[PDB]
Amino acid sequence: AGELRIAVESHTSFDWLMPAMGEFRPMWPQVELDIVSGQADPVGLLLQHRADLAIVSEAEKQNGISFQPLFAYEMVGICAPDHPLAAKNVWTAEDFIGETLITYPVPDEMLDLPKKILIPKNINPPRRHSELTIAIIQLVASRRGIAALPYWTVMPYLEKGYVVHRQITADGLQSKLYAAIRTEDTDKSYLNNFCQIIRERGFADLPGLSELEP
Amino acid sequence: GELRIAVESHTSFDWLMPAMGEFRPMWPQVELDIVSDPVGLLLQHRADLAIVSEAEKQNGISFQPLFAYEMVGICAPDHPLAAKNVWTAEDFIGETLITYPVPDEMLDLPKKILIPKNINPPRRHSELTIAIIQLVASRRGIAALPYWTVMPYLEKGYVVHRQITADGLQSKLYAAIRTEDTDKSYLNNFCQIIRERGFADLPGLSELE
Repeated sequence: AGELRIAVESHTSFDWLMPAMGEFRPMWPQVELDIVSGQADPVGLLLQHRADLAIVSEAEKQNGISFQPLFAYEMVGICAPDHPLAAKNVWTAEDFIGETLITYPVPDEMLDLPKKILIPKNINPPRRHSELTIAIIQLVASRRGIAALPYWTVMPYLEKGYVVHRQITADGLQSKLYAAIRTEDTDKSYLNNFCQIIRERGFADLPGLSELEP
Repeated sequence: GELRIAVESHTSFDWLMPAMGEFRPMWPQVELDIVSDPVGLLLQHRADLAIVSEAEKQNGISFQPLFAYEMVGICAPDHPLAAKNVWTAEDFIGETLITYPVPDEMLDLPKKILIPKNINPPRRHSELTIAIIQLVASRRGIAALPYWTVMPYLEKGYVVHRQITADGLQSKLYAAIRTEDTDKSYLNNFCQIIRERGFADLPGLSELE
């Protein structure tokens, strides 16, 4: 029936994207599954015919791409309990100044905090890169810097007293997740079926999730 | 003082992170950090403790044993390697090898098995174990990971685990520090937490000497 090469914007998506692939496989034994890793702009890989489905944080309208809504969630600021930012209930863009920002090794274009908060306010703190969330949590806990991760990701580490979560902006920082595919592939049943599994699994297994329209 | 941790394998983080969580309240004065050979960074005064897969044996470095565990070969249940109970170096030929994006020097399978036998299969890189398991399950290639790491993915029926070599592939883990710092109580205390946590939370672990 075809092939499914998945392109993914955020490292956090893997946590829920991996069991979804596990559910998909037996249902579609003919579809050749793959993850495009070993980079860059996932919508760009769709256009280059390098990926068949892309998990993105924005549905920025463009020719030859159809965007399907998945879910929305809150981005929470994290610091050690003994960090001066724990005292502040609602963080601001300016609170990130003078602090080391711990993020995944990806550019600001693919990160909701610098993109929506820091960049428009002319804020560029020194960066620190880590591929693992597990590693970001202990860097933050050891007072090596602060970070911004989804509420559901942070959730199990709050229960251990490693870090304290905080609201970013009075309005609140929110991530909107979409699954993007080429217009030509909108006739493919398995691609719509993979998006169905994602929404089913997400809402059932992840806390603090909200529906979003196209 | 200060504790800047240097780590050789991506797998160590799974057990190294809760150990840091246990350490912190006991030593509030010790400044913790993770750096990015780990033994080389100790000598350059860039790291204060290094988690390594081999204890050989240089001036100004003291090696403390942590634990040893088995490296198991993983493949999809339908893969032709599932049929083989004990894999050999030669079984890796013609197969795509899925590893962490690190050179063969820091990987026990190519280092101890593949390289000495003149075996170099096409590589595939992934930072996440979660991602390696689904690539293997989707028949994108085969992998070699610790038994404890693979353990939760075996019940789910994604992959099957097999023995590498008749002898068996084993990883020996050590915590390395500078000889000067062997008087520091917190460094020995961090190694104590690692061993305590490891033997209690991880299956298929054995003591080193």
